[PDB]
Amino acid sequence: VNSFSGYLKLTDNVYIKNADIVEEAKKVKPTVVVNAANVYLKHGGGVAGALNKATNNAMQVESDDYIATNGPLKVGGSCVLSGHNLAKHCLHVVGPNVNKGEDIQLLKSAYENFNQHEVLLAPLLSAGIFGADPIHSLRVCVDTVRTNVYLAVFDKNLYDKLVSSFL
Ligand SMILES: O=C(Nc1ccc(C(=O)N[C@@H]2c3cccc(O)c3C[C@@H]2C(=O)O)cc1)NC1CC1
Repeated sequence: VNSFSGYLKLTDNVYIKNADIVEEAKKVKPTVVVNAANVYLKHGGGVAGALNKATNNAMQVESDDYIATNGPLKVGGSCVLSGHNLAKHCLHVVGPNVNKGEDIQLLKSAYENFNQHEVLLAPLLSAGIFGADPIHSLRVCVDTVRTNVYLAVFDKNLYDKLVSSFL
């Protein structure tokens, strides 16, 4: 039993809720919150900009030190950093950005990072300003992630479309 409340169960291991991932992170304090990162960990907008704002820019400061030491991530890759005031850890995962021409097949590789964590609060990878179809992203999530994932979908209309179209 965990403290995530009000989720609809999609499969054995995937749950979904119309929620602001920032507010959900502040209330649950999960072990892992997933960020929709880019390879430079420049948290300007979308989920990343919101999570970073909620940390008063501490996420960005930590991220800049990480990049200065290690260089950029790979598209499809990830790193574990602090969750600051939102979670124990933040798993920064880089899904492909369609608005940069990146290969959508890398979306499965991106979701594979979730399997290294038993439970996660996460957004749909490559959705929103990353330009992928969120229905496709949800399908890849369900078919790739085997650990327990709680998906927060900010947009109520997108949320009900995701639920109503889910196979
Ligand atoms: O600002 C915040 N939270 C905040 C939370 C999420 C986002 C964001 O970009 N969401 C994206 C979106 C939007 C529309 C359609 C989509 O497919 C997606 C994918 C992605 C998602 O929903 O996961 C932005 C901001 N909180 C403080 C109090 C105001």
